Amino acid sequence: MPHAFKPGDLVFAKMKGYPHWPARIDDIADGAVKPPPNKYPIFFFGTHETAFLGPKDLFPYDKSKDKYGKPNKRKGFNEGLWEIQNNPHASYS
Ligand SMILES: Cc1cc([C@@H]2CCCN2S(C)(=O)=O)no1
Repeated sequence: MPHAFKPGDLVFAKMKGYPHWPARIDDIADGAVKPPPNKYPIFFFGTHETAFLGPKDLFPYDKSKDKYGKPNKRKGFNEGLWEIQNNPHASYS
């Protein structure tokens, strides 16, 4: 049975106006800015951008990859597909 989301989990994350996007739940470094309540820090592969999202916009990657893991015209998306498949827990800083 599913647990709550935790740092390191792999997802497709949905933002308004963008396709479901390969991403991970990030940790928060000591001294770093914390997300709002009920929000997680999402790192988006390919773009390497961070936004704060709740579970309604988070699709676990294993279940969802057949549907959402296909190339997209959008900037950074196909780099992002490589990262989530090949080195999803690397430093991209
Ligand atoms: C992670 C992380 C944060 C830091 C900074 C700089 C030195 C002390 N800290 S802090 C202000 O206590 O977060 N080092 O590693």
